[PDB]
Amino acid sequence: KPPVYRLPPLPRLKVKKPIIRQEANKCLVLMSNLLQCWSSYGHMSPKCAGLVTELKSCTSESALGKRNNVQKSNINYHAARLYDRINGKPHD
Amino acid sequence: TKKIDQSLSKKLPKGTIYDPFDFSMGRIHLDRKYQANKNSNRNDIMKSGANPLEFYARPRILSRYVTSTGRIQHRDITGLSAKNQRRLSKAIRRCQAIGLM
Amino acid sequence: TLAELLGRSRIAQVANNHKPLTYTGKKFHPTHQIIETKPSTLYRQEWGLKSAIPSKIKSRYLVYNDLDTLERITTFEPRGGTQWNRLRFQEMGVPIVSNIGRQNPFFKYISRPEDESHAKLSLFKEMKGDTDISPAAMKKRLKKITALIRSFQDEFKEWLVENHPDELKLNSNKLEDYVVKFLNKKLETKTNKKFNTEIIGTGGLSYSLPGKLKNSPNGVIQRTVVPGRILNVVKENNDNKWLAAIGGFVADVVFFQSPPSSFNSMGDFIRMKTFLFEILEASMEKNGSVSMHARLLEPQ
Amino acid sequence: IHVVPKLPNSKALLQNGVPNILSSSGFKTVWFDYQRYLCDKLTLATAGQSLESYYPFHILLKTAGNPLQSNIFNLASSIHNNHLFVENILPSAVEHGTNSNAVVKTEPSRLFLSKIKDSFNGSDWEVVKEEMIYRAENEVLGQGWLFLVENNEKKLFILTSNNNGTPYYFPRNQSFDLNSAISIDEFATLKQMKELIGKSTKLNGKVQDWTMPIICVNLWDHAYLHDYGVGNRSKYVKNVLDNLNWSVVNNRIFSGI
Amino acid sequence: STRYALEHLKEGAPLKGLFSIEGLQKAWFDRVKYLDAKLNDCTNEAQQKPLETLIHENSKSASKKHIVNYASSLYNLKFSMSSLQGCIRTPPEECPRLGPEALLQTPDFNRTISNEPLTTGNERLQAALISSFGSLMEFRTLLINSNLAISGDGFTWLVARRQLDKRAMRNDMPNRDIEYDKLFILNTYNAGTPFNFSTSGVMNELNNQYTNMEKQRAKEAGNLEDSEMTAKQAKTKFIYETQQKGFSGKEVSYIPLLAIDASPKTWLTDYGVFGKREYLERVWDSIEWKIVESRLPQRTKIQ
Amino acid sequence: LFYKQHPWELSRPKILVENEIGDENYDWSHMLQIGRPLDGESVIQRTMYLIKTKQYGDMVEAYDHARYEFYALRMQEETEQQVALEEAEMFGSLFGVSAIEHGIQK
Repeated sequence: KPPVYRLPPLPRLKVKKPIIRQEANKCLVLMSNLLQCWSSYGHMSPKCAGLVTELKSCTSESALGKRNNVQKSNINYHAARLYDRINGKPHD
Repeated sequence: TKKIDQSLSKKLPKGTIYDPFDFSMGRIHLDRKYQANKNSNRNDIMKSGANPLEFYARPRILSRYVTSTGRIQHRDITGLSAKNQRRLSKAIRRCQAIGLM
Repeated sequence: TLAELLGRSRIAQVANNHKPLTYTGKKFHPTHQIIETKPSTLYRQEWGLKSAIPSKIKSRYLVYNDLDTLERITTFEPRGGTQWNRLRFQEMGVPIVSNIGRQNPFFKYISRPEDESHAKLSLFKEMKGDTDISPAAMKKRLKKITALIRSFQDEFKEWLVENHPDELKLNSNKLEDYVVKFLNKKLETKTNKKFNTEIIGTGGLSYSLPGKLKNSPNGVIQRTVVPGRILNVVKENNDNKWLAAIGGFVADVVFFQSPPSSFNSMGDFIRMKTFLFEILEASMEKNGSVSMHARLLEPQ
Repeated sequence: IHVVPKLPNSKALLQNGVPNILSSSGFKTVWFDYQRYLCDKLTLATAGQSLESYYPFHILLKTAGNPLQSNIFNLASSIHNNHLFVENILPSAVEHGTNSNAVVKTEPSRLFLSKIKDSFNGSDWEVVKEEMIYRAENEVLGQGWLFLVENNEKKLFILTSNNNGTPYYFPRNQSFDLNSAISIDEFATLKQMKELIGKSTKLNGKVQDWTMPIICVNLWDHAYLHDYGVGNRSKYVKNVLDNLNWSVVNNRIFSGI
Repeated sequence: STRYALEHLKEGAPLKGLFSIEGLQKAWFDRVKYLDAKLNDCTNEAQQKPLETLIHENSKSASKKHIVNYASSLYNLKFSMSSLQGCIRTPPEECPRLGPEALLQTPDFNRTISNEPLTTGNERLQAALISSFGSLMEFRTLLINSNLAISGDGFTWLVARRQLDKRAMRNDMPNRDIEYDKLFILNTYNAGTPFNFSTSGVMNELNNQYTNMEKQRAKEAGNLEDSEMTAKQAKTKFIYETQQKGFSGKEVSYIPLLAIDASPKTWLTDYGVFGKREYLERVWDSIEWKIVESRLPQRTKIQ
Repeated sequence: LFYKQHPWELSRPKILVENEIGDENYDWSHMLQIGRPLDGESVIQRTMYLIKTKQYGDMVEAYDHARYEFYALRMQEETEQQVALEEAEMFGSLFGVSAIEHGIQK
């Protein structure tokens, strides 16, 4: 009963901008917490000592840390590979 | 912290069978993706066989198929058959004209 | 002939099933038949289906709905995990018992009409057991039946004036009784839902008869100890019992007096630890679920 | 379907049994009846499953580690063991049915008698046979199997099993009867075995055992009762060990050529 | 040895319907003679104390096992043949021998019944069997199947749990202590006993000796215990105990009521390799339920 | 109908790979057959033989008769496996991982 919608024959099956999950930078979240810690307990307050120590280590060599999560989506490779098989087109 | 958000933990019902996969995050995501209001039919008067036009004087039932402002919901959302959607919309419009909805 | 052979083929033996392969509701029992392939056939992607299963599949168990589809693929899921739930139940050696003390469904007992005194309760269940019936097909149970019942009017207009004429001239309190019996007596010969689709007993989960003791090198086992997991750190809301995950089943765990202190400490990660439980009893409900009751055996 | 293997010189076996050990009726029970009984039960247990395409020896190894498949393991072990016993007590492995050969003088080989001396502190074969008869009478109260086995260290030693205990896989040798009382030394052996099985990293919890049988004697009632009677199983084991077919037993010892 | 003799077992006469003359000799006469000799060749008190005394006196000792193995094998065999009377079924020696086709026959133990206890007047035994096993078809199936499953030597026992797990003044009142909570079926193998009071805990006791001996050798070595040997031995000991406890206390005993022999010695001579189930069917039709009802303790009506 | 009444029979793996259909020599006077497993199909073929031999007239009666034969065979097998495990442990058999243990690890 759920209405199935069938597409006409198409020149391609492609996602214009495939969505990817970009994990947050660990150094930026540390900075966002330290900045908040100073907003409540005050700037240089002894309560944010650990945050300061962690932030320094995260950014010591690279201010954004070792970014090694770059990813690309494969939906368009599979979509183009499987479209002719799964589109349900009638025989020639 | 000894606390987890409910959205990050699955509560297995009592009397049900489970697999190790039911403790993974994939199960959480899979349950969200396939979360549809399929139990409405049993609680949906208009999907039971009644004629929606007999409820034109019962605004409480009709108010279940309109938005907060009174806009009739598209058939894509109500999930009714063409005939029931057609009859339900007439019932709501008649109810509005009588001064009840 | 080829048609005769096909009816007996192994594929014909699998009953038609279109239930969703990806179901996210409550699962109480298996819904699909597990298919198994041997290691030699798996090496050649042979499963006895219409088409070869993709080589990516390394499991030897799958469940399927359709041999072929308009998408030119097989609809299958490479899992066979309901068998391990059944075998883990067998290892717990807890026979399934009736909480209502009913006769064993797997024995051909000589039953009598003790419960047949509710003829008006179940004779009308045929028309009143229509919870999920169409608004017009259920209405076809009103005219179709009325004609069938109305065809026995002459038979009951003579039997009642020949076997209980006094009631016809005094009161209908007994006449209604003779009516309910009449139709049932004239319906037992008929075939209305002659095949009952309700689950029979355990449904095949266990064929173990209660009574046997488990001999062990350390003596006869008096209490069955099974590792498990506590799911929630707070008793089920509105219920005086927590929930445990024992052997692929969710049980209700009753504690001796107090809840171990690891609960508060662990919190919502309590499921990360394994506890020892004792399985008190196991019952079967009409929905086809198993009601397993456990007890959190704590080191003492 | 698992079928009973055809034995060499089967017409002679069905007429004169096995000379000096079993009669015609005694051999019909142990092999023609019991082997049929086992194979049929194995087929019923394994038909429709992957195990149907595997020989009994492979089945027992596959199922040795599965507690709830013990019934299949017992049947597979008994079938393999029974044909190991019937094979080394058989007049001649070669089929001299058309050659009418009546001269089969098989004697222990030099490699066998050299390993006996090495592993039994210089004891002779005759003395080892006496130890085997003694071990069977005192360690197997009921049904079981007597084996002379060789391990990975080239040492021949004596193993006894209760009911259907495989010699190949030590966790399932069933050499200790826990129905009766056990000494602290036997409990240590069991405790040590359990530790070895727990060191394995495999998800099937299986260990490596390279022990192989050399001689097999059936200690079940299906083999001796009819011809010897209750209480005379030591006279049966003596006759079996004295009339072994050494063409088969010698071939079971690895030479390396 | 008249000490091991039954009035229905007479040399030269067959137990009609179950054992022939040659089958009763081998099964009972020729078998008791061997066991008696072995028991007289291990202990000199064989002809002095009762068999059940030897079983419960020389138990839990590895040096006296042979005295208890033969002692408990002759006790089980007598207790099995005692409750047998015979049947009207054709003599076993006059019927054809079941062949391989027998393995394909469907057992009809869930549709029909025969020789029920109540039919002979033992009404208190039938009620107990129905209460504990649910029905007499369930009991017959669970009893014939449990014995048929036994591969080698063993016995299937109909036992009655003793509701005296207090251990205080135990075995001092032949009625207050002879009370049965519920009936059960138990399988014993080779020379195993159905009592479970003289054997329960053996492995736990030996397990605690092994750990202590290993712990004392570790102290000599000078080791700092272990991360999970104290938590593993503890769990092994905690499970060994919790699995042998009783409803109230840890004194769970059982009163033998019936015993069916599974050893091939009993049924191989007369029924053949394929006729164990035929043997067990004729055994059920040869049980004198009077002897069993007599052994039955009085119900513990604490309820 | 059979698998609606016995949902857990689905959990018993079935092999769809055929061996040789032409070799099947089955006498459906009895339910057990050499070469094939005991399963729901055993019940269906037994039911058809009963209706084919006219021992029973209604399909329901033949089906019920076959179902009880199936329960008896299923109960004898559940006991043979339980007892076999019990008997092995009593003779010193050791097992690395049980089914319950396997699930806990996963």
